[PDB]
Amino acid sequence: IWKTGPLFKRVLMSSKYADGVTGRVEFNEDGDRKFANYSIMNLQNRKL
Amino acid sequence: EVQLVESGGGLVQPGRSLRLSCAASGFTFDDYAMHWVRQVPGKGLEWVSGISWSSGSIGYADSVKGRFTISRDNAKNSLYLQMNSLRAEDTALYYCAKDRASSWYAYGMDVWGQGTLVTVSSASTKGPSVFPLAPSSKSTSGGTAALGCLVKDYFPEPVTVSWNSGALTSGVHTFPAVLQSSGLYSLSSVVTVPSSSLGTQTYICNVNHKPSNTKVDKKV
Amino acid sequence: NFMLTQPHSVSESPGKTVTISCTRSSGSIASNYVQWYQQRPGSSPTTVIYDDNQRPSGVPNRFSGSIDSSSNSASLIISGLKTEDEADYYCQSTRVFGGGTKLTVLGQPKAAPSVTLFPPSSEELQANKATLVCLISDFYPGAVTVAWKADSSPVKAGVETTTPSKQSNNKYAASSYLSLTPEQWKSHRSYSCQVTHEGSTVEKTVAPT
Repeated sequence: IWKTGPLFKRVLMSSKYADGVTGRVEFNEDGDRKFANYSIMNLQNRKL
Repeated sequence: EVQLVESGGGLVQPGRSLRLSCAASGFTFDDYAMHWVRQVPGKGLEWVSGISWSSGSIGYADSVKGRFTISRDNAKNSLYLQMNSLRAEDTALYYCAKDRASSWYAYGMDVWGQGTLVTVSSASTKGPSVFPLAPSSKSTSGGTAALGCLVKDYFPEPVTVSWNSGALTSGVHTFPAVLQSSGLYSLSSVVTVPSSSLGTQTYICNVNHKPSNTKVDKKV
Repeated sequence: NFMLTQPHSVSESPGKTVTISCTRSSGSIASNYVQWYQQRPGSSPTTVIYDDNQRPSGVPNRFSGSIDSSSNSASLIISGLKTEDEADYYCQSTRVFGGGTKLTVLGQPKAAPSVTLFPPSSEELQANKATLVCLISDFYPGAVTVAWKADSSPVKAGVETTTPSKQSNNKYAASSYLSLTPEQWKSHRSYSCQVTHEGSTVEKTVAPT
């Protein structure tokens, strides 16, 4: 295995906070990003 | 919204220690990083140090390397700078300014503060010395003559320079003092008089310095 | 590293478009980023141009930033508008700031500087000290370059130049003091004070005795 491999993951896990187009990226304790922007939708006579 | 305030500046003798504190309000303190940039009177600005979003990524310049130390506390939303064993060429302002990204590798700055005044010098009152700047060897272009009195090694400001007990004021030009690397003030005062009076009229200059309580009458 | 060099100052009448640039000494100009900062005198600097050609929120357009390769420099082409917007400008690439150029809105017509040179007096020489005084009067805008030359090369040891200040007649005046010793004063032949006012160069020469 890569000697520093896991260490890299840790740095990639907690640092985050890069401010780009999608907003603010910050991975949670087990992977998938958290605090994403969502838009609610409703159907209205075959419309969105 | 984004308002920054800095404090902790004052007169400090060389070899002592100082600590500046910059408080902030408005934006969220846990998302951005900040630097400390300094100007120089007359000259430009130079980078000093910059903190990371939380900690760890510390950026140091060449001259400041080791001498200073920078830290932040995200709980109270403030920046602390501690300096010890300063030098005479580090006397300037200091700005607490925030970056744009979540780090300092971008060297970004936006919405700065207002600045402080930290001076490292041996401030001592010294009696002024007046020297006569003589005119040329009977050479003129419009008939006037250029001569005056220079006041050197006086501190602190101001100093009152007059000619013939204040009777002559037309053609008398004075200039603001210059802060030499030794920290003292000095200036010159010229009097514009016709060249026909050279050799026959005596010009006396009176220099008064209240902080040093010195009254000097000098003949040019 | 490198030294970011820009002209000392520029000045133009209201209603004209002007370009201001700083030149990179070594390396590709476009290899890194370049930002431009505007600071009114006395106050604190604020963002005007960041990330090459980008306008921060609150900037009322009317600003452009050119980073064309050319002779390794990046320039701003600001359109014709003066109002009260005339202050010192800086350009920064990475940890390195620019020299500092300020805009001057033309008021009274420009006048040639008046130069007065005074060699140190014998009384000062009796104190093992020597001071050369270069006084500049009736010049405007208050942006000049004062240099001392020892008859074959410029000298930069001990010189102290006073920043120009507004005069009573809406003009500017300045003083420069060169500090030396009588030994160096009498060893050399002459000293020249050179003054530059927007490229207008005037040199005055003085000699011992």
